[PDB]
Amino acid sequence: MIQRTPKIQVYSRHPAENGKSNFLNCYVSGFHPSDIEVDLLKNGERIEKVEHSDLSFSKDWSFYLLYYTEFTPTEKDEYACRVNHVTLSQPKIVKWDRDM
Amino acid sequence: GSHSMRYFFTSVSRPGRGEPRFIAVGYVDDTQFVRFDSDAASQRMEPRAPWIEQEGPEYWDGETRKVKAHSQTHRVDLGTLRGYYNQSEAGSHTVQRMYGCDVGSDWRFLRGYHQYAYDGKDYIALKEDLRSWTAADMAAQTTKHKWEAAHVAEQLRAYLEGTCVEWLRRYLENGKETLQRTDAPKTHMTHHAVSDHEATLRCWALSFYPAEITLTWQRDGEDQTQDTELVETRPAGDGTFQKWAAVVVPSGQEQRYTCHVQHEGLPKPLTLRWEP
Amino acid sequence: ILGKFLHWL
Repeated sequence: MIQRTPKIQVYSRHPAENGKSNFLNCYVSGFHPSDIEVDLLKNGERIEKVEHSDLSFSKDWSFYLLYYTEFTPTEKDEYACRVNHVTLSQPKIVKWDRDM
Repeated sequence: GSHSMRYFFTSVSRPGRGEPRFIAVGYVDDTQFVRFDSDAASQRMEPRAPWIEQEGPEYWDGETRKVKAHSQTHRVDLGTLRGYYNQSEAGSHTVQRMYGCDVGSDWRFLRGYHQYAYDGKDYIALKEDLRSWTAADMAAQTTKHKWEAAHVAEQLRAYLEGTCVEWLRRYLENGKETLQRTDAPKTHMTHHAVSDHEATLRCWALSFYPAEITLTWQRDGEDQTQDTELVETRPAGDGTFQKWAAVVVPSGQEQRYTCHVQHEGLPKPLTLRWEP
Repeated sequence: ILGKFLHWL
């Protein structure tokens, strides 16, 4: 039995422009085992309608998943991704950066 | 040139509450086309690409019969492995399986695969000859002996060399327009001052397919990997992919660095520079 | 298309 902590990326589907509809993504990968909790946040609050790809895995057997939701970036709104996994003793929050 | 078809299966035990989670997923190349989830209401193999929707009811019935069978074998495999490794019922475990074939540009058979993993560690694998097995330890060797007597390798060879290929071609001809497309990455560069003495240059590749790609940095035309950062290639949610590569550099020396990008859609690779 | 596989570890 081995455990690999997830890598996390937060990003938009298309380059961001304030006031243009887009998609916010949280890609979690390289993790094991498969159970994982991922939320997208807006100003610290959980967004309820988020979709996700079907569970799949890489050559090393580690899993990956894509969570996503429609959004419209703005000057001051703050979006993030919060993740929990056996490997983490507390949820990890990754803020979205327009340029990573 | 080459193409692949790949099926992936994951079962997870749930000591508390009933049967294991089973999730199965099929790809050609980097495009998911099918899925099953033991927890979904439909209890059916579901399409996940437009071009597979054409296939008729017999197809979905056949595929559904078979994914269910696969999940049953996994259900029992979990029990079997708890026995082999002498583990308690407490605690959740994971069995994974993948199999598939590759073909070359001519679309002739190139290579086959079939492997299992237990709790994220290689358990047993069909060897490239498709005749023989690699078995990790005593437990896997038991399985190997069972499979040798049950002629499983023959069963797999017949699928991997024949059916797997014949259907891969069929798929590549339906939804030709999605699977045989190549979308060259759209590229650009950004600059950020890290400190008074240095800067990062980040090289972007966007909107590309398929996922294979290479981003490389040079200084005065010499390959550099010192002080570089790559990110794992990642899905935009729309069938395409993204990646960036960054390097930190002394400030004032940006002109000496170039980023080189290679992809199926760029027979002659691109190079990029910071335009001040 | 899936393999017609009834295989047990």
